[PDB]
Amino acid sequence: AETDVLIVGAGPAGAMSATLLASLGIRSLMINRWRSTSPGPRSHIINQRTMEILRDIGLEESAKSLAVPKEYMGEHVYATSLAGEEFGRIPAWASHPQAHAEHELASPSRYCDLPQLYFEPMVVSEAALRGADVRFLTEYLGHVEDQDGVTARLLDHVSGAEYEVRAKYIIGADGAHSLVAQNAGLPFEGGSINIEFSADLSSLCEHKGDMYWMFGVAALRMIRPWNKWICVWGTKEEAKKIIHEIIGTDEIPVEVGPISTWTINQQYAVRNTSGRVFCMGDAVHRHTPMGGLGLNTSVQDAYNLAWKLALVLKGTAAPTLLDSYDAERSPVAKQIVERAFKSLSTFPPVFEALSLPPAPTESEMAEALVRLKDASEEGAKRRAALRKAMDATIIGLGGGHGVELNQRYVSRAVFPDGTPDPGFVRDQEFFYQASTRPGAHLPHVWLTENQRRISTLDLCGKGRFTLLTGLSGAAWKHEAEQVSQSLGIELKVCVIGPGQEFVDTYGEYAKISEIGESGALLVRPDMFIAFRAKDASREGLEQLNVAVKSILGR
Amino acid sequence: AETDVLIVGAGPAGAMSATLLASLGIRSLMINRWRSTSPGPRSHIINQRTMEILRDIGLEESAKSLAVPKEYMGEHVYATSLAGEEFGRIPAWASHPQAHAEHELASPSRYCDLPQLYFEPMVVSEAALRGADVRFLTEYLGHVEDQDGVTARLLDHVSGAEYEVRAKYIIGADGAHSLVAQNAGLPFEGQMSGSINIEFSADLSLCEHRKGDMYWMFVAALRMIRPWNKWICVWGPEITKEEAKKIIHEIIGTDEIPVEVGPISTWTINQQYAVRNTSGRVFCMGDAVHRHTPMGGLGLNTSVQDAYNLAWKLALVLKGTAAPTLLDSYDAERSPVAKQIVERAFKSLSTFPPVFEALSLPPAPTESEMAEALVRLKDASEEGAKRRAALRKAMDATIIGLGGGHGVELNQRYVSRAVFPDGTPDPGFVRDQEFFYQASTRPGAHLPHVWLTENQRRISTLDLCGKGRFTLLTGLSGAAWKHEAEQVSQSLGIELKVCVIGPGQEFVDTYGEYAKISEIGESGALLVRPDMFIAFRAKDASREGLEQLNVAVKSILGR
Amino acid sequence: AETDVLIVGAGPAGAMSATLLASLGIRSLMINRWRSTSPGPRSHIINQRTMEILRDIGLEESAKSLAVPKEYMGEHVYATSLAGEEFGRIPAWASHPQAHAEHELASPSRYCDLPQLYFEPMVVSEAALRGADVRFLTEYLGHVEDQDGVTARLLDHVSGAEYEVRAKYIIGADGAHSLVAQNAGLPFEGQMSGSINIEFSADLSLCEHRKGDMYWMFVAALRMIRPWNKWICVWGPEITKEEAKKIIHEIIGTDEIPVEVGPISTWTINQQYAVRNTSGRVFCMGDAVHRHTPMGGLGLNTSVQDAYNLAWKLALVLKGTAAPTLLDSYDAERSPVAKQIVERAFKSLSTFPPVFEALSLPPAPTESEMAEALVRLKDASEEGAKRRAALRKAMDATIIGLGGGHGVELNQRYVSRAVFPDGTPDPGFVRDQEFFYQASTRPGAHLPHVWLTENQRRISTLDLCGKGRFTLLTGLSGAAWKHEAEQVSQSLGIELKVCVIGPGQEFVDTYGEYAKISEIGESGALLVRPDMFIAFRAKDASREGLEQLNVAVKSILGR
Ligand SMILES: Cc1cc2nc3c(=O)[nH]c(=O)nc-3n(C[C@H](O)[C@@H](O)[C@H](O)COP(=O)(O)OP(=O)(O)OC[C@H]3O[C@@H](n4cnc5c(N)ncnc54)[C@H](O)[C@@H]3O)c2cc1C
Ligand SMILES: Cc1cc2nc3c(=O)[nH]c(=O)nc-3n(C[C@H](O)[C@@H](O)[C@H](O)COP(=O)(O)OP(=O)(O)OC[C@H]3O[C@@H](n4cnc5c(N)ncnc54)[C@H](O)[C@@H]3O)c2cc1C
Ligand SMILES: Cc1cc2nc3c(=O)[nH]c(=O)nc-3n(C[C@H](O)[C@@H](O)[C@H](O)COP(=O)(O)OP(=O)(O)OC[C@H]3O[C@@H](n4cnc5c(N)ncnc54)[C@H](O)[C@@H]3O)c2cc1C
Ligand SMILES: Oc1ccccc1-c1ccccc1
Ligand SMILES: Oc1ccccc1-c1ccccc1
Ligand SMILES: Oc1ccccc1-c1ccccc1
Repeated sequence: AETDVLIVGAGPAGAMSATLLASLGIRSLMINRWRSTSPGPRSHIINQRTMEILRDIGLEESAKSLAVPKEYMGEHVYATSLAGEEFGRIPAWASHPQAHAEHELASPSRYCDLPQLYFEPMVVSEAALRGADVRFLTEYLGHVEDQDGVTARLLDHVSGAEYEVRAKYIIGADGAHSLVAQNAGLPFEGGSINIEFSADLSSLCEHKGDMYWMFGVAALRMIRPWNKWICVWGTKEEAKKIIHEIIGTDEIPVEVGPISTWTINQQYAVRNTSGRVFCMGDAVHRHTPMGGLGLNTSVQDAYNLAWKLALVLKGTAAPTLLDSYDAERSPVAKQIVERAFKSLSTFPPVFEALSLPPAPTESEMAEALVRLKDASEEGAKRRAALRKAMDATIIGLGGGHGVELNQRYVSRAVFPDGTPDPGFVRDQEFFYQASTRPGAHLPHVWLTENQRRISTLDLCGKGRFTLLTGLSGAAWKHEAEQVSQSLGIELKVCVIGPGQEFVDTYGEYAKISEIGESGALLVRPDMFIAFRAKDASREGLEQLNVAVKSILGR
Repeated sequence: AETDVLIVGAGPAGAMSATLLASLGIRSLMINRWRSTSPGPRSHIINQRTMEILRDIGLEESAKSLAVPKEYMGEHVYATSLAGEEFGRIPAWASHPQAHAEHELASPSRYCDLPQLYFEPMVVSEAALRGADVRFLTEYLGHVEDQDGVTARLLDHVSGAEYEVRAKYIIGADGAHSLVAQNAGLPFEGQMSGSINIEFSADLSLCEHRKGDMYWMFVAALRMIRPWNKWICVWGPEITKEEAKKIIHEIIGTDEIPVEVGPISTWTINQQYAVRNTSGRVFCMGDAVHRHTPMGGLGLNTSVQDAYNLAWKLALVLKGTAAPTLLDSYDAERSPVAKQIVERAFKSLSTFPPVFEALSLPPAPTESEMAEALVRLKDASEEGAKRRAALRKAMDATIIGLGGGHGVELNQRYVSRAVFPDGTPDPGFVRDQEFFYQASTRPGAHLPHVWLTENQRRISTLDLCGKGRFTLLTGLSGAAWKHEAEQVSQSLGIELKVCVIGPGQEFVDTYGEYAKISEIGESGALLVRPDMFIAFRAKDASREGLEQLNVAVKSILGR
Repeated sequence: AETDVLIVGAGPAGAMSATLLASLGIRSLMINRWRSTSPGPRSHIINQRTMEILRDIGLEESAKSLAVPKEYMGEHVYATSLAGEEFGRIPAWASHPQAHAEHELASPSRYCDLPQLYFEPMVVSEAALRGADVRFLTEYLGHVEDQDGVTARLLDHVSGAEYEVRAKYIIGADGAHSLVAQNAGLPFEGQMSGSINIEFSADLSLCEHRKGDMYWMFVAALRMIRPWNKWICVWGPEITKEEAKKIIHEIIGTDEIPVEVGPISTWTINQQYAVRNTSGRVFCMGDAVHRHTPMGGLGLNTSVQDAYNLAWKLALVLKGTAAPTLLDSYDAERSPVAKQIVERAFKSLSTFPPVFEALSLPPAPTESEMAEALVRLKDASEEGAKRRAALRKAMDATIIGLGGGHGVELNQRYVSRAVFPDGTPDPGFVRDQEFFYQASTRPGAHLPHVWLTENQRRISTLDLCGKGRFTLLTGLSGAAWKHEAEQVSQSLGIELKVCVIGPGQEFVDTYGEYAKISEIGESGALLVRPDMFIAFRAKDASREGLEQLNVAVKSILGR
């Protein structure tokens, strides 16, 4: 066999990599050891970044069709059991009107709930459709790197045959026990039971959290509303009884599905790249599910890498473009492993406000409910203490908008404009802050195209660089054309303004851009700003060719 | 003829007064000179306070059934003409996601567009159903007041007969040229210009991919009556005939959608407010006491709130439960609102000339001058850039009269004998008090909205209150409020419902939002008037706290 | 006081008459004894004919905004109690897919549930807006007729004054005990029993996974007012107090949903129809001429159609465009409908005893007897099977009064001087004329509905017609109808709009459904009255065809 990129693994990271590469016209072979996509719902929270990426590749509408929308995700309930009485509720997944505003303003996309069970075949199929070779029941065994490429040994679980594939690059998207990361010698620094069942819980959810949390803490998570379910906590037909005491009524017929377990050794790779091997997804960040960062960061790893491999494979970028994958994504790996872990400590204070031990008996828990309804000033302090504790759990339940969106890249693939880092006005984990400084994601605002709403993001992406400016920045069109033909790279210029293809109909682009109208923003295929000019002066214009060459390593 | 309250006028203020008075079991006769409710769409923006009032009396659902919802009000377009090129668009009626958040947080209710044409009969019919006598084609001619009541002379435009009505009180809800205000001798201030309104019908392809309450042409307005067949053009005694059809054509920018030229009507305004709204047994409300520009859509809404302020007070006085001095609080609380909206509606006018100024245009531009301004606007120079920025800045500043004024709509601050001060100073406003609502539980402020639950289903704090009575809100540790309330209730012969909000209770602070908004400990209490204003606040359930309730209620009632 | 038409009554018939008369530019005074529109929900089923009439006068959209739609009316449940076990369910209000097809094909409009409580003010307000004078708290006492008009004596319940009105005509729309019918000396026939109605409020979990207009308990009815908070219980001068709350409880089958016992009202019916509806200058309509059971919901609907039949006729006569003999056609066309619905509503009653009979029950079963019938119903024997089949057969037969009667609702067949016979025999009905609508374009039948297009957007044949005037429909090869129509129109001084339906025309037979329904060649013509009835039909555009139009119109107008 032979291919440009061997992608080991067909999870979210591998499948997205395959899809992106196949789109840019790069030959890839994506393999998977197992028969199918993941049989479990597993990760389910899709954040705005992943939806933006789906939007870019044309899959957002299908995703939205299958996904449960944001407004059926917000009603988070803390209770003894679902049919029982509830401690109280928190506005999960940005369902508070203020959080919702902040959500809406940050992206054209929105949170939704789309279990991996469904996300995966949607991306695996799109990858093969766009031109990726996809091969399941095929196991990566090892590889040898020379400085011309790589030779991997594969075991075929259908024919029993063992064969070699010659590639230029590997992508290790092979999950939390990546043999690819092990063979690349990547340095790393820094459990639960799931039960799928089926029961009509419509009556006791009609009147719309994405999750029910029962205090040992047991999560009742919506798979499909509201007939397919999953219980998760920190087994035989007893699992039925486990689903009965968590529902707090054995009155609904329950259909006990598959029972699995999930163990996690929380670590991140300090480096994600070794020679021609690039690792991504769970392979470089293993962590708790708090905040639902896993799948989303993994897909974003793929989006960062694919266009860079394509430019290098095409000879348009020097191979040093690829150094920026480690530079930009490794800090995200460490960040999310640390954040997901930190969120765990938001939970003991809930038990403590109850005046409970880590493991409460049934008499101890019923006693805490009593103390909670106590008409004394001490009862009041108790109710306030409980509320304060529950509120603090939001950081892992949709509160973490800043973590999700505030990527700040520093690398050779980002050309500094000379401004200092403005930092963040408010807490950078809770709150997204838009920035057009190179290294930040292009901000979303609405423009119009034929008086119909279009995002700044929809002007960009599609595997190419895009330059955004205004009418007084007309010279950018010519300058980008000279740079484009000399460097042999596509540079799409959009001049936003009255009477143009795209129009700053609400004035929001002028508002968000941070530069004069004649300034320009150069946006990477992955939606990150890589160059910013403040005006269309001679010196401003001349710097474009310098920045693009620099980004390309030429 | 004999009644307790003669209501002169069946517009929004009169009709709401009749409905509330009837719901409170007060006999009223509401009259109207004309044969019907108002033929024209007229006022159409229904703000959250009016919707709350509709919510309280059970008309909010029917109101929403008929009204156009907030999400179809947001695209205001500034353009040369409808089918022409836009200057740009503003996120009117709190349609910006941030403005929307602030909107949603403030009230269980929402902006909608409901023309008077439909609002009026909905309230007039409810008033008659609830027990009010309603008599149209009946004209108030005058009255004489004595110590015990008032005798008005009426002219019946059906029988030609002239007859008298004996009433204890007269409501002057008779509009911008109130004869009742004139006869009561109300002083008016702030006297410091008309508009023509053309209805037409046309299926307007071009007002869909936006969805907006209005289109402004540079100044003509193309406002929505029904989306999007019905239509009305407005601009600043004038005749006009069939060229009005032409006048519709060049404001639509094309003449190939058939249009049906409906009724043509003028509206003149002599901007003024009454500095006092009450004289003896005469109370004036609505346009009768505040005459102003339509900017901000404050008219109808403030008028309905005038009625909501007065009705429960008249009912208590007529029932002998409150002394007649309770009615003094109507002028104290509503007159400042009257002056406020007249001044605000006027001020919003001066936000439009800078738009012409940014375009380097005269107040009255020809079609060459305007076509030139459009060219200059697409100029690829730094001076073109400055112009585009200047235009945007000007257009943005118009938002204050087009949904920006949330603060104006909601930040009522009452000081009177019907509000018992709790001893705290006025915290004032953190942000601009015209643009931004600030919730407050200090006496004199409207009860803040948050969501509670009742059987795990969401209910507003507002839904715990109102219904023509006083309500006291507290938490579990404030249990003593129930008994204290009962003693005060039986002794003063006044209804006072206590809600203990908490776990295992009828109403539950499920989101913790009540503890967060209340500004007091759980054992504290808020006393809410029938009109949803807080009239008393205790910080805890101490003896001194508890004993003050009776004092406050007696004080509010004037007893 | 002086008017053209004095309308006695402001119920559905009177209000619709006032609205139509005002739309036709006829001066009317509509009076009502009481202070408001009807406080009770009362009639609530709005059939397609009433919706068509609302469509014609532009109120269908607001009607639909308020009404519950057909898809939420279909699950009728027969049960012991609400929270108890069902006997079974019928596909009420044409909810069976076949019945739904037949429903949809018949009309552009659809069944909805709109309580009188809301229908009435919507029409009363429209009548006043369109130009009618409306005067409530005003009581008709009597009248004397002479050659030139009528003088009625009125009592004003506001002023106490008694006064006279001079009118050319009096409409008796004054309900089931019409004093106007009594004074006109109308004969009544078919004299060959009351019901109590209890309003209450409760959130009823159990009426959701079905979605039905009513619940029948074995006989009590639990009918929907609003889905599903509002409620009303109905069963066959009686007092009742708080046990009515208990009476609600055992009909709900549980006592753990809070309920709020509203107003309690009785309804007695003396079943009769007027054999004639007109005497001199007096015309009676609505309950005044047909008093009957609610089975089938025919009352309000037939009453509104009475008004629709009469109004355009009065307008032509008052304008001098038609001779007064045109009004003779009101009795000829509407009296048979009156007798028909009284007999049908009554007949539907006898469909309920077989239900008790299939259950081997007495007319009045105890709770042991009923519990035994439920046991027998689950018996695993062939005799149990026969019982289950017998129950189903009985329940199915009740559909005729619960939406089965499409034929009754729509198959009006007019014979009078206001319908010009075309010489064809009566084709009669292929299927049962009570159950099934049969479309017909023969003179005397309602214009059939099919979809055409106008700018490729769907429009009903009905939407081409109505609006207070005559309309002529034809196709391209019938072009000569336009000129012929114009000559007849100018000579008789009557408006007559011609629509040429075809390719490239204003209205297009896009689906070929007009050619399919018309029963005539393309060059043929249908003349449609303002009330949507076909009054003339020509088979082609021959000379003899064309010349007959003038003859028909003169004949219809009595000239
Ligand atoms: C069992 C389980 C349950 C989870 N539940 C949750 C949850 O509830 N909430 C949450 O937020 N996250 C959850 N996660 C984490 C989540 O699934 C993501 O972190 C994400 O799936 C990681 O994507 P990858 O695309 O990086 O990993 P993977 O989805 O694990 O994909 C790795 C792929 O490589 C394949 N592979 C591995 N080794 C080889 C080999 N030698 N040769 C060929 N193919 C190979 C695997 O078959 C697989 O297809 C769960 C993960 C697991 C494993
Ligand atoms: C033509 C027109 C267009 C308008 N357009 C807008 C708009 O676009 N936006 C906006 O915000 N506001 C608009 N308004 C103003 C708006 O309708 C409100 O200010 C509001 O209706 C005032 O309520 P009232 O209830 O205070 O006044 P009114 O609605 O005017 O009611 C007064 C009532 O008293 C009756 N009456 C008066 N004198 C007597 C008497 N002597 N005897 C018996 N009855 C009497 C009147 O007939 C009427 O029923 C418009 C007003 C008019 C007239
Ligand atoms: C309590 C009740 C319950 C009903 N429930 C149902 C039901 O469930 N289903 C159903 O199909 N039908 C029901 N009906 C009957 C139904 O309301 C219709 O038959 C219809 O309203 C009759 O229309 P009208 O317009 O013909 O009669 P009405 O609606 O009765 O109108 C008559 C009008 O004339 C007025 N009037 C009478 N006498 C005088 C006078 N001397 N002077 C001035 N005004 C006068 C009356 O006040 C009223 O305004 C019910 C009727 C009643 C009374
Ligand atoms: O599934 C999740 C999504 C976001 C945040 C936390 C979780 C989760 C955390 C622990 C067990 C089950 C689910
Ligand atoms: O109808 C309006 C609502 C809010 C603000 C302004 C207007 C308006 C103001 C002047 C002319 C037409 C409409
Ligand atoms: O309200 C109805 C509508 C259609 C058919 C019958 C009824 C009815 C008949 C008797 C008592 C209650 C309701």
